[PDB]
Amino acid sequence: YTRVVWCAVGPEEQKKCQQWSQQSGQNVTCATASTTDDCIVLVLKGEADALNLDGGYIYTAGKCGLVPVLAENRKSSKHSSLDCVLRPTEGYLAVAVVKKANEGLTWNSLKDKKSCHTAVDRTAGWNIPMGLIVNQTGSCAFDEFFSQSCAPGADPKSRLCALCAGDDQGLDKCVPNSKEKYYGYTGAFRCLAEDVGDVAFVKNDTVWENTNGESTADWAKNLKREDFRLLCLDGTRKPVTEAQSCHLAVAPNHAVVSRSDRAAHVEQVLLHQQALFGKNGKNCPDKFCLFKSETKNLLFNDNTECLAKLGGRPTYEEYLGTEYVTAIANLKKCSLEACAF
Ligand SMILES: CCCCCCCCCCC[C@@H](O)CC(=O)N[C@H]1[C@@H](OP(=O)(O)O)O[C@H](CO)[C@@H](O)[C@@H]1OC(=O)C[C@H](O)CCCCCCCCCCC
Ligand SMILES: *[C@@H]1O[C@H](CO)[C@@H](O[C@@H]2O[C@H](CO)[C@@H](O[C@@H]3O[C@H](CO)[C@@H](O)[C@H](O)[C@@H]3O)[C@H](O)[C@H]2NC(C)=O)[C@H](O)[C@H]1NC(C)=O
Ligand SMILES: *[C@@H]1O[C@H](CO)[C@@H](O[C@@H]2O[C@H](CO)[C@@H](O)[C@H](O)[C@H]2NC(C)=O)[C@H](O)[C@H]1NC(C)=O
Ligand SMILES: *[C@@H]1O[C@H](CO)[C@@H](O)[C@H](O)[C@H]1NC(C)=O
Ligand SMILES: [Fe+3]
Ligand SMILES: [Zn+2]
Ligand SMILES: [Zn+2]
Repeated sequence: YTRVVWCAVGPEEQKKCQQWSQQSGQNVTCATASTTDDCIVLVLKGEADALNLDGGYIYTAGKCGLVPVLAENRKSSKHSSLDCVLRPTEGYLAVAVVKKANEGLTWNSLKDKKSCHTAVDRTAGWNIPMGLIVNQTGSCAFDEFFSQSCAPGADPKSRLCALCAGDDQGLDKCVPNSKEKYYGYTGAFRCLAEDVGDVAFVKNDTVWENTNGESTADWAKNLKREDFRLLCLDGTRKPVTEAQSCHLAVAPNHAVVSRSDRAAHVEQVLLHQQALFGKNGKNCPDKFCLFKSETKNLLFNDNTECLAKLGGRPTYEEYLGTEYVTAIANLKKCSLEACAF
């Protein structure tokens, strides 16, 4: 009865999920959809139990009644006493990244430039940067700010998708799943690396994890951190080592969400699954590692140490934080208290 149906977004996550299922002895099975929004709908219908989501999607899911269950917790340095599962999350740093060689480009000269976003509706790749831009320009025409962009999830024929590349066949251009070459943290950063875009809206960790040999992938294996710069809100440019004083915002960690009535069961199963396939899991790396997918961040971000319990049994609003929730609310007024489905 404690069989948990995970929802994989796209064929690559589906593949990983199938392996997880096999190894879990069917304690976890898989449902697959083409987009995160579609997965959310599968959960709402009760045809899937849960999935890990970025804060922007948590907002969508929460408005529809879904709740936070456990949050991704990466490596920390503070509070090192507590066990990962009980350690409070620290959130991640949303940043705007450019090539150092692209001299003179600052936060204040982004207009008409080319941009790379993780996907529409995501925290670092969309909600934070576009919310800030809309705000500063006093215009809801965020589709006319950048000359061209790759913002997975937007209209494929629009300029917001002009830079997306689709899959190895050139198909699925701009789809919001790993099939799109420039999808997600890694895809958006690659979009910048290959100079397809002038700026990439990702998180701090993405830059470090795909530079100086941290990634063996063909497009990243030869990337050096010193060739990149972060754009601070005061118009200055800083080395990627100064993210703490040069970010667009602190984002709430991605987290697992499920229907309220399945929360308890999903939590129980996951806590047990990571004991087996997590960071120091009994069967990882020997049999299967839930938090690995060769930098592709499938199902979970690859830098996840463990899924941690949430203190205070927070509502989706409490988990995201009132400020972030309000920021999203305001941005969405551009394109009010009900489920978008
Ligand atoms: C522009 C950027 C500026 C920089 C800002 C810096 C902050 C960014 C961090 C992300 C924000 C988010 O984490 C805030 C948050 O979560 N707040 C708690 C709070 O909600 P608010 O809406 O913010 O009032 O109030 C709620 C109650 O009043 C409380 O529940 C909320 O949520 C939490 O605190 C959730 C937990 O912290 C989840 C993490 C695990 C911590 C506990 C350890 C586990 C042990 C539990 C054992 C059962
Ligand atoms: C874009 O600009 C809008 C408009 O200012 C921002 O929304 C505003 O956000 C602030 C801060 O979150 C809200 O202020 C208040 O917060 C305090 C708690 O500190 C609370 O006590 C007050 O009641 C109030 O909510 C302000 O209300 C809110 N304005 C509106 C109309 O909701 C938004 O944050 C900006 N977006 C980004 C990404 O910065
Ligand atoms: C930005 O993210 C990077 C990558 O996650 C962080 O670098 C890691 O820092 C941790 C300690 O916090 C070390 O355990 C790792 O060795 C680092 N990884 C790499 C590849 O360098 C960095 O600390 C983060 N910076 C900020 C400001 O949060
Ligand atoms: C599957 O879940 C059952 C239920 O308790 C548990 O006994 C078993 O150890 C689990 N097996 C795996 C490999 O997940
Ligand atoms: Fe995110
Ligand atoms: Zn800050
Ligand atoms: Zn509460």
